[PDB]
Amino acid sequence: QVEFFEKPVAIPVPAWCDRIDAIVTGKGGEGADGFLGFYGNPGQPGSVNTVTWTRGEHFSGTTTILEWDGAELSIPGFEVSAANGSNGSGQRPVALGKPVGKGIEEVEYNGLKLAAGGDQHAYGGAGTKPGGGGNGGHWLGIYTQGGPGGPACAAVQFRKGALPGEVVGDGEGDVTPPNVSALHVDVSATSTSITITPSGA
Amino acid sequence: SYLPQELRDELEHAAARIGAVIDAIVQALTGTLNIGHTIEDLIFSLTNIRPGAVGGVLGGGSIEETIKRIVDAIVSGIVGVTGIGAGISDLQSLIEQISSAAA
Amino acid sequence: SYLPQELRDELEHAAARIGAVIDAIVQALTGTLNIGHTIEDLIFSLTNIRPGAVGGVLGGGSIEETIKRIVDAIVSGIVGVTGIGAGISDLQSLIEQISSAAA
Amino acid sequence: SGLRGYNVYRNGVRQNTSPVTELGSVTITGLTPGTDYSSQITVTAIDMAGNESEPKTLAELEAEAATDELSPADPLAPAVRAQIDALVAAKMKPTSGKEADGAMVGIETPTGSYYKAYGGDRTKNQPLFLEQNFRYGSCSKMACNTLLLREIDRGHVDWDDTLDQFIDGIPNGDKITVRYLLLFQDGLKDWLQGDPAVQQTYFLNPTLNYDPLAYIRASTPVFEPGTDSHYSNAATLLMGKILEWCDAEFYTGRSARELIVEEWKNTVGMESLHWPTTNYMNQPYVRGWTPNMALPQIQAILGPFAFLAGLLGYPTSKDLEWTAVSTTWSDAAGSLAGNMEDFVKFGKALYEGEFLSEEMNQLRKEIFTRYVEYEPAGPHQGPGWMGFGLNSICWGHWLGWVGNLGGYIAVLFYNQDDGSVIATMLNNFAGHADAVDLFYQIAYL
Repeated sequence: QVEFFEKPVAIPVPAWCDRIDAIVTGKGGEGADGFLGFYGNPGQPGSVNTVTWTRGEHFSGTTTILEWDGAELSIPGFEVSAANGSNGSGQRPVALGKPVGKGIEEVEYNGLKLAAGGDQHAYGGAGTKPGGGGNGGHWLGIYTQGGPGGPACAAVQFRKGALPGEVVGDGEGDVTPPNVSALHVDVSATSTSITITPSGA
Repeated sequence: SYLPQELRDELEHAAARIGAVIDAIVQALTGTLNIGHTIEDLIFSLTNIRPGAVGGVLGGGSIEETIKRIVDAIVSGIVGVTGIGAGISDLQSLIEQISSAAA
Repeated sequence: SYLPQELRDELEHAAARIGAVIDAIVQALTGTLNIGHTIEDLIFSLTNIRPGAVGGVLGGGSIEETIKRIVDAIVSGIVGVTGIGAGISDLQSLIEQISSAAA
Repeated sequence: SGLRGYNVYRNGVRQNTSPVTELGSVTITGLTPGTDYSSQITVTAIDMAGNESEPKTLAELEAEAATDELSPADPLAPAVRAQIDALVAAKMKPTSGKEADGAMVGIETPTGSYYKAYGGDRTKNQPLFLEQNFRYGSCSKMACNTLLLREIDRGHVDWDDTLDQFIDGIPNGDKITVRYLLLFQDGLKDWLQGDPAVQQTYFLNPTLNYDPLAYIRASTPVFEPGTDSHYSNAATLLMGKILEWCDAEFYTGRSARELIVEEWKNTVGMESLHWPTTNYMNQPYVRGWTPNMALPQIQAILGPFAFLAGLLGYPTSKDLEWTAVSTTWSDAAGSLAGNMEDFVKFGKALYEGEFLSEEMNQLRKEIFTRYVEYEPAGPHQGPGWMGFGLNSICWGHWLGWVGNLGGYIAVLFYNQDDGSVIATMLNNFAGHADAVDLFYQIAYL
């Protein structure tokens, strides 16, 4: 059984439900305003985090409730959230082409899938549900202002039985930064610029 | 005798009426509150027309309201309560869930 | 004294600017790459506006992208794989299959 | 879980716009030369979940993020610089009857070089600076013709080959040979150096888009090929068509827009070189200007002999900005843009005969057809004769071009014997005599 949340709510976990699978999205960033011969930069898409909570290990009995506060998904004793997308900073010259507000991809997890929010191509257009980047502005009329970010959403699955090769997790989502101990960079330069190519994490 | 007064009185404004017609188009199509726009702004306007400037269908005042009513009515019929503020990702999600239950 | 220089230097281009405005409208609305259009070409242009010139909704850059996204999303919910290039014949066919399985 | 990409911060400000990929890149710009930035630049990886590492500073990555030392240009003597500065001042707006708000001059010689910008572009608190881009105009014809001469050196075209081999439906495409394109012996009508209905549209609506190939396919020839030599925009456009055909039959398929910028930008190190696809060019740029002028005065500036003219007319009430223009008005003519240092490098590479064999580089300096005979209006004006070569216009011992597109006049000439380059640039359309006269005065000095 699948539920989609985009406004604050709480619902009871079913009796048959051996485990709960969830995909959670951050809010999008707001796009910047344009000026004259400059567009605004678009906001970035919200991050995507995924969790499986298992009965007995994480929740028990019939008192349980699954609670979405509008930006974090929670049960008694555990919670999962994803980082909000950065706001549009500054401006893009016309010669670099029209800003695009990037959407969240077709993420799939344990046979529950979140529909891809499409990219926003309208000038200053609002970010697409879920979590899409608000598009950058132009400078004429209603196209001047940057768009608001796409709202945060969760997609949740009440499931029965194990899947092929599943092992019960720590009950947190991903809380771990990428391993930078092996991070590598190539650098190149001119008399007035430096070009960075980072790699290897 | 070469250039009559009733012609001279029209030529007094003809050059300015072209600028007024350009400003009138750009304001209607983009919503600027300015004056003295260019034919470059005219081209921008006529290639980026507001969906609020085009008349609607099936009850909509505009084509923006028309499409929003269509998307909202499919999503309201699936979720079973009347609502607003759905997207095309909801449309795909909610039809995928109904198609699965129908199968 | 009858016709000042500041008028005469505007009247110098007034007749050409009307043709430049016609040429600008026809190019924006039909996508021509020509010059010297008529008021007939202008009426054709304004009665056959490209759906690429009208700004879209729900993420679409144009109304052509908006309608294509709506139709492609419904068909992608029914068929399950995300896709493109659906038509209104698919929309009727695939909704008839769900309606039968649901009944 | 999963790497989303990398963010680069300099002094705590994210230089990146959206996450860099595993072998992608970001450019950090406006850095002062010679200085070390290995302590200012810092790098962080992010996960799809939004988790972020504490920054690693480039010193901890052992990366040599120091900017290059400034290149030590060997200067001209100060007595010559004072005279050049007096020559430019005599062309700019504070002098009676001159309309140019600003100028750039780029000189290179065996006895030293001097690059300078002068005046402004009507921005409030910003005089001109040499990092700014400008339109190169019809100096782009030297870039286009040269790649056709390389292609003749490769035997991919012979001199006697005709337009019907490369493109369909051009008037007299059975009788125009490639030699007649290169030497302007094609009889084709010109859409900017002729046709006042086209010219008014260019002046009044420069951001309009145009099909000049369709105009050629409609046109009636002025003369039979080979019977005269007269200035042509149709020629260089049809050289773009021959070069697009070459990239189909040999090489890998490109447009003329792509092939002309790739070769010159990679070979000659012209980092600023581009062909605009938008109405505007890359940042920062010089703004371009024009007086409001009568159609009879626009025809005088856009004509083939225009730089000789006494353009002292049009005491007009007001000026139009002319920064925005569609490159479709000129195509393989007109369309290149970049800055003064790259424009002088283009002149050096045209002197050195880049892209060409030792045999072509001789032939190219010696075959000519008549452009214009004239009577010198003064001592600094040269022989009273100019001629079209296979890739340049000659004026005495100098080879080069004179051009405009919108508000910008640009001149570029190199001395065939000495190897010295003179570039001049005026940001007003009224300046078409003044920039060329300025070139003659620097050459005579």
